[PDB]
Formats: sequence, structure tokens, C-alpha cells
Amino acid sequence: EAICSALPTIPYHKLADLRYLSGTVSSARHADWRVQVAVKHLLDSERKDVLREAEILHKARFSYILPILGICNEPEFLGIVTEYMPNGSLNELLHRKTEYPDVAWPLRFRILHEIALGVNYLHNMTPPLLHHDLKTQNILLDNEFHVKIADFGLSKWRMGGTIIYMPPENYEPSIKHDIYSYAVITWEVLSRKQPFEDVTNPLQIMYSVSQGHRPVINEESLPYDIPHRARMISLIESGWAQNPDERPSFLKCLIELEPVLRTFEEITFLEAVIQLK
Amino acid sequence: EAICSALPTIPYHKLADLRYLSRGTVSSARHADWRVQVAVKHLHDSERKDVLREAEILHKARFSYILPILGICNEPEFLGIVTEYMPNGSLNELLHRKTEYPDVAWPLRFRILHEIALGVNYLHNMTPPLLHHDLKTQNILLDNEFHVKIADFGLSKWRMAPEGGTIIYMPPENYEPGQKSSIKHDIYSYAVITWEVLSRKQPFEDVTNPLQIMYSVSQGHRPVINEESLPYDIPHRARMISLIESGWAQNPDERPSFLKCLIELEPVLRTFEEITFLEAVIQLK
Ligand SMILES: [Ca+2]
Repeated sequence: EAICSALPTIPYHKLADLRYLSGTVSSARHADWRVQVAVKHLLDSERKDVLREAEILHKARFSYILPILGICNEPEFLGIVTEYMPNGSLNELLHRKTEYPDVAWPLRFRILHEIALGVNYLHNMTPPLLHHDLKTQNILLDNEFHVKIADFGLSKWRMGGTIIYMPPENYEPSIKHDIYSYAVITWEVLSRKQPFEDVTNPLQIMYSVSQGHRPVINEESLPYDIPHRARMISLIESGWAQNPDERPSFLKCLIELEPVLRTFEEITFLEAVIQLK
Repeated sequence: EAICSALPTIPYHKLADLRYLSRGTVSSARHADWRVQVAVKHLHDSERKDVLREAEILHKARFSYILPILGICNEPEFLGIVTEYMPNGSLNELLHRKTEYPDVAWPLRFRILHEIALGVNYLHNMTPPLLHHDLKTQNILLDNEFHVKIADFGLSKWRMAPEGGTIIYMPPENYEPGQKSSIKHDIYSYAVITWEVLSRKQPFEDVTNPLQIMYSVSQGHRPVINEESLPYDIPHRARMISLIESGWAQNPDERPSFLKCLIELEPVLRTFEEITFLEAVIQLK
């Protein structure tokens, strides 16, 4: 009853129509399976990183985590093969305003709920998996804009880039990191703004955050028509609290979100999606 | 060399709000820690090994169009399989509840047929190949957006007491099972499913006795392919009938692989704009 599943090995010649996108991410189609897939692909110890990530994704399978379809492991080529995500990332949805002038509230709330469901699952694994690199860029959107959490490069078992989602206690090297990033994401989702807009240098962000400053909360950033505004602001504020001991577990955060999500009729989620490009 | 994923064990007491759905009994529940709805398939020490077998198959056969297993509930007082909850029921209910669903748009029907084929294809391409052997509309589950999840691997086999059920999806040569049964069982079932999807009709509707069906089918009778069952306005009608007729051939050897079916379906699906799938789902809500 120690039931085990093995991650399939995919021969490079099976990845037909390799095309560059944005590690290096490429799209392909599996020759036998007949599905479009995504491939993430020099060195000798950078191999251990890729295998480690592929193992994490394979072990963390869940409804809101990016599904891994297999590993392409050869002398010639090394890659992680995952389901293709046609709608990109949450970053693109919130910030490409001419492509997406309207992102209805029900869908924004659904995304916020699913992100939390995914991280909660990771934290409940045995032993707990901490993501440690959550950002709008790493929340992928499937064909119907359901969430798939990706990029397990910095993830850790509990046994240089953008710093806007990083809790201050991390600038001078915790189970309370993900919730902090989640709070910033929530603010970003509800405002459609870039956290710390007017800041020209990332060291100014790091300094400000270390002194307890946070993305701005007022009528311009978070308009009064936001459903359940006061309740969302409390969640955001508790999530990015300076003292990490005062930040909530994902359990508590889900218990708070559940009644908020019940106020949206199911069909409103579908209608929010159809309205998109 | 191999990277392994272990199936979680879920304590019975973590399943809150247990409610009966089907009578293997199917129940709904919410997981106390994960905060998601789930489906639980359980009994009302040898009927135990059957469950563990199916759980293992679901766990090994993970793919985009196969029902995800979330864990196994294995205790002295309770044994069951925990899977993702499918809010839109089965393909069977979508096709035959005509009052609830007066219209089921062609693009959605075709996407369903396409996704079933992708699912079975994936199984057939495993090492060693997995054969479902119990496909039916009742076992094609639908998620929130009506995407396919293939379920019920109870009779499935790795190619290396009797429970009462319909025989309509069973190929005639399986009526008295041998050692050879066979990679060509699934395609026969798919062919009947395809006919049932395009017609929204119960196969062998006229025949009241299940045993009579078995006679007819061995004698070569198939579900009726005429105008009343498959109207002329059906998108790509000729090409679908050709797919069906070859799929349920009396001789297993003439029946096509799923790969072949895919190749045939890929151009058909490209004739439907993305928007039409979303419209079809909104229409069903
Ligand atoms: Ca209706």
C-alpha cells in the first residue's frame, strides 16, 4: 500500500514543433499523445536543479499546481515537460490593460481563492513544501483561467530578481514567507497596479519595506466598489504584517475567504471569462 | 534513476460533510484540511484488494483527461478512493436529460469526443499499455467547464462475483471471454459512445431485452445509422459515420487505433472557434 507513480521519460524526438517563448520556455506538441505541451530547458550541476524541480512538481500534483507530464532527460537535451497554459500568467492578465480592459470581480476573487488553495496544499504536504517564490508572474492560467501555480526553483521542504513579494526578514538571511507574497499578490489583483509605482530603485523598496512601509492603501489604489473591500484590506494587512508571527496560516486565510466566494453566483465566473480576449 | 510520487493516505475523519450520491457507493465531501470538495468511492479483506488495484491504476495513469485521484482512505472501519469532485456529472446525464439540456452544441459534443480519444490514446501508449475495457457514457465525467475526465478503472488491465451492467458498449467477441481479450475492445466502445453523442439516443432503443441485443450484435446488427438517428445537418456527418462504422466492425482487425481517430478528429475540431465552446457551457448552466 506504499502506492508509487513514476514520472514518464519523454524522448526529445517526440517533442515536435519546438518554438521559443520566454530558464528557456518552449512550446511543442507530443507526437504520440497529440497534445500541445510546454518545455522548460551547458552545465553539470545545473542538472541536479532541474531533476530536483521535476521531482517537486511530480510529488506536489494537485488541482491548482502546474501538472508535470514528464521529463526529457538525455545527453543531448534536458527539460521539464508540463501542460501548456494558453492564457499565460496572472501578471499579463492584470497589467495588459488594452488587451484586457475588464477583469470582472468574480474572476479576480476565484483566482485569489485558487492560489490560496494551492499554497495551502503545499503547506499541508508531508513534510511541508514552502514555495518561497510566489509572484503574479508564476501564477499560470489554464484554458478557462483556472490557476496553476508554477516555478518551484526556490521551493524548500521543511525539515537575484524582483523583491516586491519578499518579506523584510528575508533581506538579511520561515513558514511565514508565502503568506506575505500572497498579501502583495492580493493587493496587486485588487488594484491592477504595480506595487510601489513611484519607486525608481529596488533598494528604496527594500529600505521602505524594512521600515514597515507597504503598497499604498487608499481610494485610488483600491476603489470603493471592490466587493468586500474592508474584509480584503484586513486580510492583506494581516498577511504582510511586519512581525511574521502575526501573519495568518493559509488555513485561517481560507476560512476568511470561503464566505466571500459564496457571494458570487457560479454563472458570473463563466460570464467573466467569456468577456475576456 | 526513477522519480516516484506517493499517493496520500487520507484519514476518514478528515472527510467532512459526507453525503450519499450513487448506490460501489459514491459520496461527496469536503476535505477538512485542503478545503476542497471531493468525491469518495467506497464499499456499502478481498473486496479490499480490488479497491487498492484501481487506486494504483488511477495513480499511475494520471493525465489531463483521466479522473485525478487525490488519495486513498484505507482503515479498518472504512475503505475508499478519493477523487476530484466533478460538478457536471456524466456524459450520460448530459445526453439523456433532454428537459434539463434541450440543446448541446455541436462544438461541445465534438470537444468531448476529442477529449475521450486523447484520454484513451494516452492509456494505450503507456508502457505497458493500459486498457480500460469498461468505457461508457456513464464513465465519462465532466468538470466545471465540461472538459472530460475518464473514470472507473475497475475492469482495466495492463497488457502483459459478476456485477450487473449494460453490455451495449461491449464488442461481440467479448461475450464469452478468452485469453486473447485485446487492444481492440476500447475502440468498439468509443464507436458506440460516438453514435450516442451524435444522436442523443439510447443504443438499441427498440429492443427491450438485453439478451436479444447480444444476439443481434453477434449477428452483426449495430445501432441504427439513418436520418432519424443521425440527421443530415450534423457537422462532418460522413466523416463521423465512417469513424463509427470502422470503430464497431465485427472483425477487430479492421477497427482503427486511437491515434488514427485523433488524426481524423484534429481537422474537425479546428473548424470551431474557441468562443463557441464557452457559449455552449453558458447555455447549459
Ligand atoms: Ca437548462
